[PDB]
Amino acid sequence: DSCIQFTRHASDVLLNLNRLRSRDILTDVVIVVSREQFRAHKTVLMACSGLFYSIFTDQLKCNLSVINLDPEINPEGFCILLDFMYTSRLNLREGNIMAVMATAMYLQMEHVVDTCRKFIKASE
Amino acid sequence: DSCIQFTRHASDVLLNLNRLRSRDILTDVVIVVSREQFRAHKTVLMACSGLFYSIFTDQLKCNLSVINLDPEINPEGFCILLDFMYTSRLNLREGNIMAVMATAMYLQMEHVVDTCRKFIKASE
Amino acid sequence: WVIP
Amino acid sequence: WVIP
Ligand SMILES: O=C1Cc2cc(Nc3nc(Cl)ncc3F)ccc2N1
Ligand SMILES: O=C1Cc2cc(Nc3nc(Cl)ncc3F)ccc2N1
Ligand SMILES: [Cl-]
Ligand SMILES: [Cl-]
Repeated sequence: DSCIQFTRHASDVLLNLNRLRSRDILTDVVIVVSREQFRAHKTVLMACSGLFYSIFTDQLKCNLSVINLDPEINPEGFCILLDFMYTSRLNLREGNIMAVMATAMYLQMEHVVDTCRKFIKASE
Repeated sequence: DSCIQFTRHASDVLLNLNRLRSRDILTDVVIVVSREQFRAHKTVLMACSGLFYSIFTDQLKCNLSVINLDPEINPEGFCILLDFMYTSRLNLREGNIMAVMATAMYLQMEHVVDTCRKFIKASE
Repeated sequence: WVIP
Repeated sequence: WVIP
């Protein structure tokens, strides 16, 4: 086509979606990771994670307001990945990289799994 | 912080949100622009438009599944702006620029209003 | 704004 | 991935 494109649009959209999350505006699901609860927007979760895409495209699960993750999932790892979904920034540290990588494999977030593998290989 | 950032994340999120819209997945509102209907995600509309942000933060309107726009709004202008929200690309043409600019002023999409004003000034 |  |  003959379209023009606003370079910062996608980043500005994501920043506003994170502001809605901060302010608990139109959040429509609670993700439970053992004793912790995280509120989010189903559409953002599906856009970022192959696991959430499969969950919320299922005719029965699409209607649930609470999703319980596998008890082996670390809440801090999940929190770091949820922040990444809404900001593009990943708080990867020596003390959390194994939990983050395990959580990203479970959530099916291939680009995160890729950077974790590279950072682990560099330390070996 | 000491975060790393994935450059393409925001664009990839927006591309997936547009794929959900295409496939009518988790759309939660119908916008009516005279005889036409457009399905969308409230969160994307709020993230892009000052008018939708005000509508869906209102305690009564946040619960509506149908929103009727002012009868003066052109459906093609709205369609072009809805595509811009989900893609960052604006199909601006000599034959649609006045309707697009009028619609962006109504929806409170300041960056679009800005490029329309510049393209109009260049033709004068 | 750019030409994509 | 980059240093933001
Ligand atoms: O590593 C990843 C990240 C990821 C996200 C999605 N999300 C969607 N995919 C499509 Cl094709 N349309 C809409 C979507 F919301 C699916 C698989 C995967 N795998
Ligand atoms: O030209 C524009 C585009 C636009 C979008 C929004 N959207 C939101 N603003 C904030 Cl601060 N937090 C969350 C949002 F969804 C508000 C005003 C305006 N004006
Ligand atoms: Cl990813
Ligand atoms: Cl805009």
